[PDB]
Amino acid sequence: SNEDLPVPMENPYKEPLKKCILCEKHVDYKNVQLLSQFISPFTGCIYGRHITGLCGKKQKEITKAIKRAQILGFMPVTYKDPAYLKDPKVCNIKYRE
Amino acid sequence: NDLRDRILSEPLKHADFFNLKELFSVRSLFDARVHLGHKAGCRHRFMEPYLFGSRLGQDIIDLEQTAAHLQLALNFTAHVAYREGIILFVSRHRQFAHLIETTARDCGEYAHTRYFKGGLLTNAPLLLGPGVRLPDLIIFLHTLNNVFEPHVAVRDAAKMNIPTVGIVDTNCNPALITYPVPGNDDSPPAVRLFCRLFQVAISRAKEKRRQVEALYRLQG
Amino acid sequence: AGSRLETVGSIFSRTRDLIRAGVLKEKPLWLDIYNAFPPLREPVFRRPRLRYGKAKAAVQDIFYHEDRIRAKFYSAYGSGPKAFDLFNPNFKSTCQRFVEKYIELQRLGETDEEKLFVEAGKALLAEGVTLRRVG
Amino acid sequence: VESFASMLRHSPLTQMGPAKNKLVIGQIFHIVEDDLYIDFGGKFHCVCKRPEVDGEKYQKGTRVRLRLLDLELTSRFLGATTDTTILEADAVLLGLQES
Amino acid sequence: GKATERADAFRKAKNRAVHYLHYIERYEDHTIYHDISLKFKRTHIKMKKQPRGYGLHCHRAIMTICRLIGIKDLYAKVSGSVNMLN
RNA sequence: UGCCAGCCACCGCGGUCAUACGAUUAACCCAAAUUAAUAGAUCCACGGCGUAAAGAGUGUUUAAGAAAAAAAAUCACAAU
Ligand SMILES: [Mg+2]
Ligand SMILES: [Mg+2]
Ligand SMILES: [Mg+2]
Ligand SMILES: [Mg+2]
Ligand SMILES: [Mg+2]
Ligand SMILES: [Mg+2]
Ligand SMILES: [Mg+2]
Ligand SMILES: [Mg+2]
Ligand SMILES: [Mg+2]
Ligand SMILES: [Zn+2]
Repeated sequence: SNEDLPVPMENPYKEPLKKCILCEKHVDYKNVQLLSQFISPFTGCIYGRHITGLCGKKQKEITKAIKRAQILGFMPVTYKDPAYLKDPKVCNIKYRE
Repeated sequence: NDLRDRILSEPLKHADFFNLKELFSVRSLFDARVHLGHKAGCRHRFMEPYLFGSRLGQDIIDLEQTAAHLQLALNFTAHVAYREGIILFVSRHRQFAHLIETTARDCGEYAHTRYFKGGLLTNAPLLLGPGVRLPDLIIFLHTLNNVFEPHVAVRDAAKMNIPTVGIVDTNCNPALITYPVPGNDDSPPAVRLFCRLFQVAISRAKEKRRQVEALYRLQG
Repeated sequence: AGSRLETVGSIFSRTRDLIRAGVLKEKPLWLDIYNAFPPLREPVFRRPRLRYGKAKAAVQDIFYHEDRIRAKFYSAYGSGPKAFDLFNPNFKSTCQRFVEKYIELQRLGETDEEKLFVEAGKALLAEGVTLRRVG
Repeated sequence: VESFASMLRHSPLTQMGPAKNKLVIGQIFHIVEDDLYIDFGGKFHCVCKRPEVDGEKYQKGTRVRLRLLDLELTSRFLGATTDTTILEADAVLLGLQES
Repeated sequence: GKATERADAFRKAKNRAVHYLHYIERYEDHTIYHDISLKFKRTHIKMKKQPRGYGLHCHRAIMTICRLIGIKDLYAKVSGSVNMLN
C-alpha cells in the first residue's frame, strides 16, 4: 500500500532519434546538384558514410542515383561539374590544410 | 575464571548490547549519498538483489537492506572489539587513505591502506615475524584495488578463516565477504560516515569492556 | 592446521566442521560472535557467470508520473533559473514547483494537457518565477 | 517514519531527471595548480580548469556554477565484459556562485 | 608438492596437505549418505552406498583415501581418464 | 660373457661393475604337478562427430517417424 513506489512507464525523457540530412526527402537521378554535393570535386569519387553522414538507406539511394545519372548522361563521372563547385558543402572532408 | 566466562557470555544474550541502533538511520545514510551506485553498464551480477532499482542509468542501492546489513556489521565489529581482538581496516583507494589510517589509529585499531604485499595473510611468519597474531576481523571500506579487481585480502582472509566486513558498492563482489554492507564507497560523505560509524562501535565496545571489568573487580 | 579452500563453503562451515572433527582444538572468538548474530546470507563462494541468450536482469527502472510532467517542463523551458543545490536535502527546484502546480490543477478535474500546462505556467508566473522558455 | 522510497522520490537528484545540460551549484574541496576538484554533490567529483578571469578568486571552500553534462563518465570498449569507469563526472565550469 | 629431491617433495606435500582439509560427512560413520556420480573434467566417478558388511570395493587410490577418511564400506567405479590428480 | 652369445607377454636387456644373457648362492610362488603353445570364456558405442576417427557440396519429396504446452506465412540493398 505504498504510493511512493516507481511506475513501470516507458522513458519520458527519451530524446528523438537523430536524422540523415535526407530523412524523408526524395533523391532523384534527374537532379545533378544534390547528387554532386556528395562527390569529391577533384576525382569524381563517391564519399562514404563516415564522410556524408547518412542513414544506410540514403547512402544507398544517393549511390544508385549517382550511377544512374552518370550512365544516362546527366552527370559527369571524372570530376564534379564546375557549376556546382560553390554550392553548400555538407561533407566532412578537408583537402586543403 | 568462571566469572571471566561470565564476562564473555553476558553480552551475547542481548540483541542491542552496545546500543548501536541510535548511531544512524535510513535518513542519516540517505543524506550521506550511500544509496548511490555506478552506471548500469558497470553493475556486478551479484549486486542485483541489493538494488532498489536503476534511475536513468544510475544504480540506486536499496537503503532498507543497507540499514538491515550495517546493523549486523556494526554489531559484529563491536562484539569483536569487546572480546579483545585485532581489527584491520583495509582499503586501497587513494583519497581516503589518510582519513582511514587516522580513523584506525584513533580506535586503537590497525590499518593497511597501502600496497598489499603478496604473502601477507597467507604466509604470515615470513613477512611479519617468527610467530604472530592475525586480525580476528578485517574491514573493507573499498573492496577493490586501483586496477578495479577485487582486493586480494578478501580471497586471502577467506582462505585464512577470518570474518570480513566490507562496504560493497554497485560494481563490487559480495560473495566471499562475511558481513557485506551494500552502499556507496566513492563519495566522501559516505566513506566518512562509515569511518565514523565503525570508529564509534569500536570505542563503545572497548569502553563497555573496561566498565564490566571494573564491575568484575568490585564483585570480589 | 586450518582449511585454505575458499571455494568449498563458508568460513563458518569449514571452521565448525574442522572443530567437529577434532582437528581444530581451539574455538575462535568470531565463531561464537557469529553463532549469536549470523549474517543475512551464507558467504559461500559463487562464480560470476556471464549471462547468455534471452536472459536479462530483473532490475526495475525508476519512474514516477511527476517525471512524465518534468519531461514536458524541460522540453519547453529547459533547466530552471534557480540552478540546483544537491547539498540542500529539502531543496525544491523550479520544475518541482511546476509539478505541484500541475498536480493541484489536475485535482480540479482538467483533463486537457494544454490547459493544465499553460495555467500551471501562469500559476508559477504569479509567484514571481520567470520562465524564459526556449525556441 | 519515512520509507526509503518516500525519500528517494522527493530528493533533489530525483527532481533533476536527466543530468545533461543541467545548471548545478558545486563546491571546490581540492586544488592542484590549474585543477579545481569540485564536489557538486551527486556522486563523483568533477575536475575543471581554473579560468583566466579572476583566477585567484577560486580557493578551497569556494562555491561555483556548473553545467552538468554527465553524472559519471563511462563507456564500454572492444572486448570488455563491463564498462570502464573514469571515477569522475563531466561538467563545464561557468562562473562562480553569483550572489 | 614438487622438488629436485624426492625426500624434499615428500615433506612439502605433507605439510602443504594439512592446510587443505575437507570434512566428509559419514552416514553411520562407515558409508556415505547417498549414491554419488560426478564427472570431473574427463574423469567419471560413480559411488554407491553399501550396507555394513561390504568392505571398500574400489579403485585402489580411492580405497586409500577412504581408509584415511574413515569410510569403511563403499563401491566406486571410475571411467574415462584415470589420471590420479583429477 | 662384452651390441658377441643370447633374452622378452608389453616396456625393453647385452658396447667391460649385466639384480634382464649363461652358470652359481640365496629367495619367491605354485605343487603331483609346473611351464609353453593354441583355442575359448570375458571384452567395442545408451560413447562420440570445431581442432583428435566422424555433420556426408546443396535443396525437395518417398518410405519411415516426430507432432508431445504457446504463437507464426510477407517487404531499402549485390538471387536467378
Ligand atoms: Mg565503487
Ligand atoms: Mg630366461
Ligand atoms: Mg659381470
Ligand atoms: Mg623379468
Ligand atoms: Mg639369468
Ligand atoms: Mg571408443
Ligand atoms: Mg577430422
Ligand atoms: Mg556443411
Ligand atoms: Mg567431398
Ligand atoms: Zn534517414
